[PDB]
Amino acid sequence: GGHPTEVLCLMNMVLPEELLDDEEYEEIVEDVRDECSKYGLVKSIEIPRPVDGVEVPGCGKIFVEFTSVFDCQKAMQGLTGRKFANRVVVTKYCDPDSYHRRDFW
Amino acid sequence: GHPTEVLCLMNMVLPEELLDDEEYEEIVEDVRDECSKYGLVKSIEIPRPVDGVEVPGCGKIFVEFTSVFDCQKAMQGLTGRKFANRVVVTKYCDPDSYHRRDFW
Amino acid sequence: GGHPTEVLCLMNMVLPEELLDDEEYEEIVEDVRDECSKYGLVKSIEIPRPVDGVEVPGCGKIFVEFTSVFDCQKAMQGLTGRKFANRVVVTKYCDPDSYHRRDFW
Amino acid sequence: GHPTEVLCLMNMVLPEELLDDEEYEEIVEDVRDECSKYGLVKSIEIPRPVDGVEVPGCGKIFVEFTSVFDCQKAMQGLTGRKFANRVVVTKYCDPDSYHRRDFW
Ligand SMILES: [Cl-]
Ligand SMILES: [Cl-]
Ligand SMILES: [Cl-]
Ligand SMILES: [Cl-]
Ligand code: NA
Ligand code: NA
Repeated sequence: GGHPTEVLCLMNMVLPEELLDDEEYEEIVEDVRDECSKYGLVKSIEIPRPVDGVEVPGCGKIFVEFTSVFDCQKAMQGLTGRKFANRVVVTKYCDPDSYHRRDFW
Repeated sequence: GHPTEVLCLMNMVLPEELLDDEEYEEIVEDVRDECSKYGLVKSIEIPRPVDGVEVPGCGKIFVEFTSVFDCQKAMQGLTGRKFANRVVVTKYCDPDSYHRRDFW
Repeated sequence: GGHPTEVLCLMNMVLPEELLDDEEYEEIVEDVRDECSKYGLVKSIEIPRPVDGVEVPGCGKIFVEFTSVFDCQKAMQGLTGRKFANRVVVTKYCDPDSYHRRDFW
Repeated sequence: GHPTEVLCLMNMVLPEELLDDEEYEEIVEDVRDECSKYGLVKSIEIPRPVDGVEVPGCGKIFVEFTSVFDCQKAMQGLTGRKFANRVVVTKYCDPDSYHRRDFW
């Protein structure tokens, strides 16, 4: 949500429909990791994609776990309002416990 | 309630999502397809909104399976946090009531 | 979100616009408390309303803190899909720490 | 950057929210009113989307105050989690650039 954490949530960048293709999916994950790594070490990344037809929790969102709240906030500073795939990047934080239990919503 | 062959799904659709014919048809298909993972779907009812006319059960999805066993599997599989942006809540429905459209 | 907690979130029931009037606001709070109290002790309730023109976090949502996750889940069982003010009640949970810091989103 | 009389607000509006004329006008008013809590608003720019034509700064809100002091108050007041469903991120903008519409 709005309370700062070490997990960045990047919104508005992808639709469920575009994560179906494995090659395109892997490219998006790498692009995200590379871009975020500019702001600090990325511990982990989650980009939920459809599984067996199901729009799973967090589909359409990208979650990036940093090793500090500062690095997450620097990535928010740097990435918010940029454009990717002709869409404006929207940012918020993710509760770490919610991230680890994949309650992405 | 004891298990039956009819399952009611709540928090799965809002009325406003069922106004457009194409969107409604797409939802029926998607729900049928999801339920068919658990067993043969015999029928489905998703009551559609009509402004200013009472539509019992609008906001709910009722699915009829060919067996109580399959319906039990579907209650386990569909209830909870497996879908985006919702917590699915379920209940078994009396099949005779379902066929009469006595939806609560 | 989807992980069960002691805080129930009731959605789709009110718009920010209808919480402006103090009398109507107080009636909604009481109606909620009375209805939820059927399922267990209500420790606290939050119904964010506009403050000095600002659609504050959680406006349009109603948050009810119970003393157990069971009581919250019983209220979810009983209230989900009911109608209030001609609107279908939609339910989810709220992270307790998010509730206490008013990160209602 | 050092403080200036122009503030850029991010995560406050999406392009799709600015397509309708009435909705756009309502957003401009609401943003003006919110900013006016901190000082006199001299001007505001909310670049509007045009499909297939590049619109620099679309997705951002730029507000010009009559003083750097008021703008500093507005950065403190508007940045963070005070508004529903968003985390407002801000930055100071070069006033000359703002007047030229050199929006980044
Ligand atoms: Cl966009
Ligand atoms: Cl209608
Ligand atoms: Cl409704
Ligand atoms: Cl256009
Ligand atoms: Na109706
Ligand atoms: Na454009």
